Parts: sequence; C-alpha cells; structure tokens
Amino acid sequence: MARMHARKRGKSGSKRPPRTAPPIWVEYTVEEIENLVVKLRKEGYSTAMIGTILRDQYGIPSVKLFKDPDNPNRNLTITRILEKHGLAPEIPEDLMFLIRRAVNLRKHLEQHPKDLHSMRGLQLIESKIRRLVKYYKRKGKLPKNWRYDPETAKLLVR
Amino acid sequence: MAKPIIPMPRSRFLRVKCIDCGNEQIVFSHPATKVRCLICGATLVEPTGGKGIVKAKILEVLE
Amino acid sequence: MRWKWIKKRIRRLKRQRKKERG
Amino acid sequence: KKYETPPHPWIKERLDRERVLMDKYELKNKKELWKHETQLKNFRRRARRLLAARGKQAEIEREQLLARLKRLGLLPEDAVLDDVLSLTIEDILERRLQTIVYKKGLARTMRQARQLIVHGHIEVNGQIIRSPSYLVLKEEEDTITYARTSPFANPQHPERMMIEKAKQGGEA
Amino acid sequence: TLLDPLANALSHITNSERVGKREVYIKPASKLIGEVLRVMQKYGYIGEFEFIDDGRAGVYRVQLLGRINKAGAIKPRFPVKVSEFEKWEKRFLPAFEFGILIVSTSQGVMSHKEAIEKGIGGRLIAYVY
Amino acid sequence: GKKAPNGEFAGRKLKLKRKKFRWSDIRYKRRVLRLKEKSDPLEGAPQARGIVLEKIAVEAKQPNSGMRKAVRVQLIKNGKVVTAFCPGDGAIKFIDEHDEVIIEGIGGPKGGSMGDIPGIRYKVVKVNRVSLKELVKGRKEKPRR
RNA sequence: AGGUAGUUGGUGGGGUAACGGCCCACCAAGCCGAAGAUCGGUACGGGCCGUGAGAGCGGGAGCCCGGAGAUGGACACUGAGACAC
RNA sequence: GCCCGAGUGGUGGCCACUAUUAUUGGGCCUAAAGCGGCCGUAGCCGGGCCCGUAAGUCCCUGGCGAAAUCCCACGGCUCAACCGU
RNA sequence: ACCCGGGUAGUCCUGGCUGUAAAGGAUGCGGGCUAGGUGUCGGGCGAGCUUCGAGCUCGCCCGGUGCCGUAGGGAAGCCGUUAAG
RNA sequence: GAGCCCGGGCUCCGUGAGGGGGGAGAAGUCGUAACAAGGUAACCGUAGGGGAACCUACGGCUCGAUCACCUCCU
RNA sequence: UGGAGGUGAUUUAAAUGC
Repeated sequence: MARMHARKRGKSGSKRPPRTAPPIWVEYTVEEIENLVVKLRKEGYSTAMIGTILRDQYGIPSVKLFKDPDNPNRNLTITRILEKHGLAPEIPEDLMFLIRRAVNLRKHLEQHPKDLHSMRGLQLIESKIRRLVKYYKRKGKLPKNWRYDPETAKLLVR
Repeated sequence: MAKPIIPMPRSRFLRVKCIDCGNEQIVFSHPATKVRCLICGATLVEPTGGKGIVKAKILEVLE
Repeated sequence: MRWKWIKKRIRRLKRQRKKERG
Repeated sequence: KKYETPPHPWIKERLDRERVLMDKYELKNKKELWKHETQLKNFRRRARRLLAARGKQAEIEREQLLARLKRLGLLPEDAVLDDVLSLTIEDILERRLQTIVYKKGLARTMRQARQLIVHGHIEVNGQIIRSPSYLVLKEEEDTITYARTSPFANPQHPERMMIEKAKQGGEA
Repeated sequence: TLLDPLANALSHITNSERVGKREVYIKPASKLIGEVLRVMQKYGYIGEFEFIDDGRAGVYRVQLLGRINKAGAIKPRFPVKVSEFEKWEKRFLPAFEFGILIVSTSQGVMSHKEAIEKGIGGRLIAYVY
Repeated sequence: GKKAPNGEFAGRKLKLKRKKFRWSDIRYKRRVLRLKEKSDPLEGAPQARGIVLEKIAVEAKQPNSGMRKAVRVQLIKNGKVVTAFCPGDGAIKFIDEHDEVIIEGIGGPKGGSMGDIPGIRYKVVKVNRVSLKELVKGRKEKPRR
C-alpha cells in the first residue's frame, strides 16, 4: 500500500471505485464527453485536474469505464482523447510538472544560498526526473539523444 | 477499512438541484474543489476536509 | 583505558613519525 | 580396504559385544570380526540404496544382490531388500568355514576346528584349504569330507574318538 | 515492492494455518497462486476458495480444513532434472508419503507425485505438506 | 534475505564471497600462501639433522620449576639456530657436544611448545644416528665419539 | 588499475608444408580492461587419487594419456621425420 | 590389568569432526560482527492479463566423453588380494 | 586535581577546510503475513455538548509517536502489528 | 643469429652495529586509575597538559550513579 | 503495582597487601 520514500510515513490509503462498468444514472454520449475534455484543456487546466473537475461537476469517476468500448483497442481516457486531436503535450505531464517545479527551486537557492534543506530537495527532485526520463526514453516520449541537466531543464520550461 | 475483503470507497452520488436557477447537477458527495453551476456561476459546494461542505441550503436527492 | 591507548598510540606514532620525518 | 573401526574404539558397549562374540565363535583376532561387519555393511548399504532409487532403473541390480545372498545362504526364501538389512554380525559368522565344520559334526568343538583345516585335516570339494574365514555357500555345504587325511584313513585314529564324545553341531 | 507474490500468498497461508484462523484473504492474486491453489485443492490440502476479481486485484478467500503443515516456494527456483528429483525428494519433503513438491512442467503444473507418474520435470516453483 | 543473493545468474557473487571470507581462517590462509612452510625453519620437513653447538638448561613456566634438558643445535642446510627440548630423564649425558642430532617438532606445528616449556617448538630423537629412547634403556645400544 | 607500438585492423607482398602481423612495405587508429585486463606469486595438465553420509574440501605418487626438457644458453646438416639424452 | 597384535607408537601434512566458511547448512540489540544517513550507476531480484518465438527449462532420439581405477554379477588362481568375462 | 580566585585559544558571525563519535534503538533497507489492551499527537467520519470556535467528550478509521502483553523467538535480560516472529 | 662482455638503472637472496614491539617471569619502586557513587560516576570523539596510572575542556551517551525533590505510565 | 526523565546533591569515612 505504502511507500515511505524519503519518509518513514505510511502513504494515503485513497482508493478507487470498484465499479468496472459505468453508472447509467449518470448519462453522457461519446460526443458530449469529448467536448467537455476539449473545453477544459483549452482553459489551461491539466489532465489530472481535468479528470478532477469532470468528477466533481459532471459526475464521471474516470473516463476509461464510460468511454471504452468506442474503439476497444484499449481504454479511452483524457489524454488519449487529446492526442487524437493534437492537443497533447509531447512531454508527458508527469515529467513536465516535475521539471516545471524544479526550475523554481533553483532561483530560490540562487539568492539564498545557505540552505541545507532546500539544497537537499533539489537533489531529491532531479533524481525522480532522472528515473522518469530513463524509462521514457525506452518507451519513447523523449528521444534517446537527450540527457538531463540544469541548463537543459531551463530550456524546456522557456 | 476492507483492503483484503474488497476496498470500496465511502462514496455515493447525490442529485443536487440549484436554488438560484433550478439547474440539476450530479455531485460527488466529496467535493474536492469548488463545483460551479453551469447556468448561474454560483458555488454549490466548497472543498474542506472529507466531504465538501455544502454552502447554504441547496436541494438534495440522495442516490 | 581507550583514552590511554589513543594517546599512547598517538605519541608512539608522532615520536616515531618524528623519527621518520627525521 | 577391508576393515572398519567405529569413531571411538575404546567404547564399552561396542567392546562388550565383541568379547562375548570373541569366545562364542573363537576368533584369533578382532580384525576377523571386523571383516564380517564391514562385509555386512556393504550389502546393507547397497540393498538400501537400490530399493530407494526410481523403480525403472534396471532391476537387474536388485536381482543380482538377492541372488548372491541366496547362494551364500544368509537369505533363505524371502523377497524383500528389507530382510537383508535384518541380518546381523552373528549370521555372517554362522556362515564361515570354521562354524560350518563344527556344526556338521566333523569337529568336536570350534577350537579344535581351528587346528584341522590348517594342517589339512578338512577337505572341501577336491581342494584342501588354509583360511578358516572361507565363505561357505549353501551348495558348497554338502561337500565337506576326508580322503588322504589323519582323521579318516582308518578306524583307530583317536581323532575319531574326540569328535564322537561330544556329537553336537549348531550355531557357534 | 513485492516480488514472489505467490510466496507472499503461501507464506500467509501457512502463518494463517499456524494460528488456526478459519479462512484466509490474500490481497494480491494471480494465475501462479490461482493455479497452485488449484493443484493444492486437487490433492485436497485445502477446502474451497472463491476469488473475487476487483478492478484493483484478484483476491482469494480460502477455506482451511486443518491439513497443511508447511508449504513454501523455492528461492532461486532451481531447475531440477527427473533424475535429481530423488535428492530434492529427500531434502524438502517430510517423507515418501506426501509428494507435493509442486514443480512447473511441460505438461502443465503438477505436484511431485503427479509429476513422477507422467515422467517430466523442470524448475521448481513451490512445496506443500 | 538472509545473506545471499539467490537468483539464477548471481552465483559469481556467491563464488567470490566465500573466497573473500575463507581468508578469515588463519590456518587456511597460511597454508594457501605457505607461511607454515616458510617461517618455522625446516623448509617444511618431517625432521632435520644438526650439529650440537652446546648444551643449555632453561627454567620451567608459571605454576612450575624444573630443569628441562635442551640443546642448541644448528640445522645444517637450513643453517638456523634452534634451541630444543630433550626427552628422557638422564639423557643430557648421552649427547656429546658436536655429535649429529636429528630434530623434529612436538605437539602441533602451530608454534605451541607443550604447556611446561616456553619456547621449545621441537624434539630431539637422535645421538650419532641412534635415538634417545634407545639410550634410556641400557641394553639396546650405547654411544660413541 | 589502467595496459598495449607489430601493438588491433586494412591493402599488397614475402616466407613457410601451410593459414596467419608469422615477417615486411604502405595506410588506419584501433585492440584489451571493474563480467578484474595487465602485473606479481604459485603451479606441468588430464584419467584418477585421499578423505567425507552427501554436498564439499585437499591432492597430481606408481600406472595409463598428452605436452616440456636432456650441464645453462644458442645453432644447422643429414634424413619422411631431429634442431637430435 | 585393558587395548591391539607383526605390529604398535612419535613428529610432521591433509580431510573429517568444524553448519569454526554456512549450496545442503552459520550469524551480526547486549556474546565477533550494521556502513553515522542517503542517492542512484554496474549487478541481482520483479504485480496481473493475452498472443509469438522456444534462447534457458524439461522430454525423446542420435554423435561422443580411451583403457585402467570404483560398484555389481559370474568365472580363474587352494583362498582373497589380483586377474579374466 | 576534585573546591575557590584570575585567564588565552575557542565558544559568536562570514567564507573555506577537516569528516570523527556509546553519530544507539549498540537493532540496513523494501514488501506480505501473524491475539490484544491502553495513552498520546495530527487528519477523516457519526453524535451529544456549545462560549456556535471541532471549544468539551464517546467510537470507528488512517498516518505517526510510547508503554503493557497472547501465540512465537531468545541464552537470558528481553522482544513481541514501531519484531529481535 | 646464442653465449660472452661493458657502463648505468631497478629488484631479489646469504649475512650486520644498532633499533621496535609482543606473550611472559612475577620479591624490588612509585601511585590509586578502573571494578562498590572505587570515595571527583563511568565511558565516549576531539584538543592540550602531566613522570606514571591520568587530569582537564567541549560536545555526546548510559552500558549512570544513591536517597531526596518534581513530572509522566499499566 | 511495576517503568522514564529534569537537579540538589553527601564530604564527617585514609594507600597497600605475596
């Protein structure tokens, strides 16, 4: 359940709906759902938060269950709805949010350098990126010619 | 909980009927965020801990 | 004890290391 | 080699058994006892290992080790590799030349017997023998006798008298 | 993480056993465990099980008769020839009687005794007795 | 995990582990190098002849006092000074200075002089190629030169 | 703990019974290394052997099998064959 | 008086005992022994479900790992060692 | 020397080096499984109270932090859902 | 194309004044360090000083002290 | 009933013995 990583503390036990086919007391068409998604990605919100607002407002807990089957290759869900349109960021949001944050740290340290702890999370966030990079290369969202560095983090954000 | 005897969240669904426009919205008993009415611009619920605290009197049918 | 020994070892080392340095 | 001595040689319980055995069969040295223990050990060891393995391995191996024990006579008409392990150092010692000479009534007593075969006063088959160890088969039992001997070339050797006063065979 | 999910099933199942609960719950679930419980049931060691496949995971609720003493996976999971069986026979099992050294095989999965009757072998998976 | 990697391909780690940890047996290390064979003269051997430089008597150990009979002998090819413990009561007598004296060890080659004697690693068997236990008994042979 | 300069490879050639950097002319800059190379120690290698319930550990003796040597070190003839107890 | 017996004992070496080298089959709070803590490279180790290959893996056949030594049988030498089949 | 009266380095700040400890819980990390009780910290939930603020309390749950203790382990002390099972 | 030689460098074997330590011998001397709060608790890393055991400073730890005084916990 | 801290602490009691 847990993983105490850079911690000793058991992780949240947040858990999914054990629903495997979707509510029908809730009702939306493949067309209506697709609109809602596109509207929200147009705002500047991102896929986790897109799935969040749809849940809280339109009452759809996860997209996969509602959508698929409509092309049963795999489950149809937010960003796989986005890529077919061309609205997808070529960097996975995972890797993006990560790097995004990271560049902010550096600026703090820039002005403030006497910071143990703040220094120590720079080291703790990079090394999650590294990993997240490493595997993607092999999966293929990021070319094999790339390698990660703090000038090649300040170029991707700008 | 019931993690080895099938974990099911605490959740449910409830039909909320707006008091300012009569607009019928489906709402997750736990609002994580501010849910906005789609034909008033109002706030139905506000996100605090556990179950979103419902702002004032808004009608409710419990599913 | 280990006080003893540490300084004895240190003195041995120094004095001898003095004799090597010289 | 051809001997064994258990991990601890001076142990009382091991030594008692022997000395009682030593008079019983009238050995000359302990080594002799040992010969039969160590011989017994090998049959057991093998009998056991064969029964254990997968039943498809050429059964000939079993047959062969049951054949010899039958022929030698230790095993009578029993069919299990488990009876073999039910032998003891006494049974082997019953099978010797020495033992079998006293038994049939060719000798007064086993101590006497030790004299006879050495000087060639016991014939087996057509041959004489010098080694009282000699393993005597079942088929081989019927062919112990006198012919060119000091016990039987006449009927007035006191030798004949010495064997007659007793007349008792049996386990030695 | 986990690895050897089977093993973490089995090990519960036994420590489950040793207490003398009534039935078990194994949160991670699978073919390996599924299949193994299947073969286990086939020999009879266990009573009945239901797995419920939740969108999360398979879970096995298992009924405990009382039979099982000890049943464990193999660590590097060694390959074992059908000639070497007897060695691995004497070691792991408690005696000639029991015969569920559960191996994995060309034919499928079997115990030790069901393996020997066919005549086929391979890498070890787990044990049961 | 109780130490060891267990895994099909790992073995090499195993294979080096053992060997790494073997060298904590002094005895094993010592032989596999050959420190037993280099140090405590002999060049390893069962025994060694040597010329009796003199006769010396030394003291006994801690609960003890008694004059042990010891020789000083020089091994001839070894060319090393060895002080040595002589078996028997009278003995020191039958050994003339500058007779040949063959020498052995006594009671584990480890270094261990027997409990009484401090130093003495070794034993003497012989005076002019006839031994000491033969010279404790009067009849058997008696010494020359 | 870094080593390597006929050194790794390429082209063409010599020599040899013959392939081959074996040797050599020209061209290239490789080749090998922490899955431990290089260097240092020690040591003929194998069949076996000793021991040990087994797993294992130690060992290369007669004998057989294969290689190396003949006071140390180099060198050719003569012969199918030797660089020749 | 006990042992063993043409042997018996001394020194030395190796193996066993020694799960005191832990694969089988060891530990590591206080007995020896956790790195003061983290990161991630090399390595080892890996949730479920379907399909291909069959590299490992198992099964069968086939080429082959000299003789000797070993183990078992029978046969030979008075017996066995030893040798022959 | 313990006790008392003076006293430099240092103790403070900034930049750098140095890298040690009974740096302890003398207890490497990760996952799963295995009676319980109680106190406590923070988060959730159903109520009663209310000063209308989770302020005062009851119980289930999640994360952490102590103590006591069943089965088991341990040589024993002890450990025992914060394992040394 | 060997052995052979020559000049230098590097390494190894036989052997040497002198020099270091160990396990000891326990009848000389100095002291009381630790083990009892050892009579100033003890250890610990670091630094200085003392003939010695050792003392002191600073930080840590209890494998820490004996009541007393105060505080919590089944 | 058994466990953990925080600080008074007591100098009126002397070194050694194979």
